[PDB]
Amino acid sequence: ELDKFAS
Amino acid sequence: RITLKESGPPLVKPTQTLTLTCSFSGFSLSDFGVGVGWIRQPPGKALEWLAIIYSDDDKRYSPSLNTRLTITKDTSKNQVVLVMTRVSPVDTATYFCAHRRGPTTLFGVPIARGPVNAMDVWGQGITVTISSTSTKGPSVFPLAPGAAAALGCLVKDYFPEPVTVSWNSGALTSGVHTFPAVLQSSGLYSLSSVVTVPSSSLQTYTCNVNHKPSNTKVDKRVEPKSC
Amino acid sequence: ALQLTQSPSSLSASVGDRITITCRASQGVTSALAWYRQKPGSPPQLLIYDASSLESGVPSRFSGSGSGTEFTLTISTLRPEDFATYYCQQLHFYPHTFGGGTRVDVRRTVAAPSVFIFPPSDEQLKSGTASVVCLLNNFYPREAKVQWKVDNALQSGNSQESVTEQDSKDSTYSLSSTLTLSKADYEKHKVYECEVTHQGLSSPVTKSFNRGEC
Repeated sequence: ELDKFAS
Repeated sequence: RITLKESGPPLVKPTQTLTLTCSFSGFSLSDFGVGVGWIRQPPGKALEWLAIIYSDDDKRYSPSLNTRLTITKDTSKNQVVLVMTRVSPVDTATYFCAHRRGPTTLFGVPIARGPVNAMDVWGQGITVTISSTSTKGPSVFPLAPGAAAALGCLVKDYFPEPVTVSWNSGALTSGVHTFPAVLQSSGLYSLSSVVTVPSSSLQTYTCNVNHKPSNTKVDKRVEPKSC
Repeated sequence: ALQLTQSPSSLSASVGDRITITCRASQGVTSALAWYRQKPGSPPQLLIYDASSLESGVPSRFSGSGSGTEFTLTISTLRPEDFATYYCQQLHFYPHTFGGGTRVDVRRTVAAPSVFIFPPSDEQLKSGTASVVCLLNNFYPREAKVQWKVDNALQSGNSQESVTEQDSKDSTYSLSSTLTLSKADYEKHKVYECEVTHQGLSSPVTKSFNRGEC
């Protein structure tokens, strides 16, 4: 899944 | 100044549980968005990411090791613990913990996330060996033969590391190559130490082997066989 | 999962050169990529974060560029401390992958290995095991391939090898490979061969012996 700070 | 340091057992036996502790200073795991992760490096191999934990307590794990890892933090002691269960020999590696910055804030307002994209400070790393061996001294065997000649000693079946090898009580150094030991499937190490000399010197050659762990010193003179 | 491929895996260079290492991702990772330099015996050290930002205290000869799926690290003027292994790391998707690494070592002239094969000692044989060792001495570049053959059968899964660190005077490497068999199996064959492939050798060289021959 996406990193904690992505998007 | 941020510093981290790993601690735990240097040796662990297969099926056992390994608990590694990362103690740090210079930041708090209560600081905004900070993370502490664990990365390992088997000897001679690439870095491998294991897990990370943030100050808001979100945890993430390598999918390949998910079932065997638990990461936890103890904010008041400035420590992060990683527990790996059911270890096997392939888990032998140097284990590092590392700091991950949280976003930069301005008057407590997050304004830059670029600093989270890296693990910026690392601990020295702790070497962990997984083997079911008890301490044991090496058996030393001879290795016997541009027009250079080669000979050496095969330091076989010992545990744990390290062992020291020199030639002619320390007087022979040029042309000496002592290779890093390999951990055999048996759980014992093995290494060779060789030396190259002008095909004429065949002068005497003796390897001095010393495995402190088992109190085993051996001097083995090696020559060009044939009586 | 996401794949990070570094190129080249190994690279030779000299002090003062400009080198560039590249890292490609299987899916876009935006700018969430970091570069590290790791010297032997030490932990990796952060050079560049967020694809191109220079980490504080890191010398300006290091530079990083790119975003999406292709990134590059360039060291403009290589210094002695830069002979090391470099890694890139992606932090956009979990797990936070590392590339395979690229080793940067001292360039020198190609040198083929001097190869030697050692039969097991009678002393070891009495204990029931047989170690056959092959030595590849002072060669360059580092990549070398050793293939054991017993009575022409290709061996597999029964050997181990280790390589020395680049020699500080020679700039060459040496490699030791051990073939291990029970005394019994050992006794069931005659021709023990160590086949070596290397850039400095026009074609593969084979060193061998016939067991028990006196």
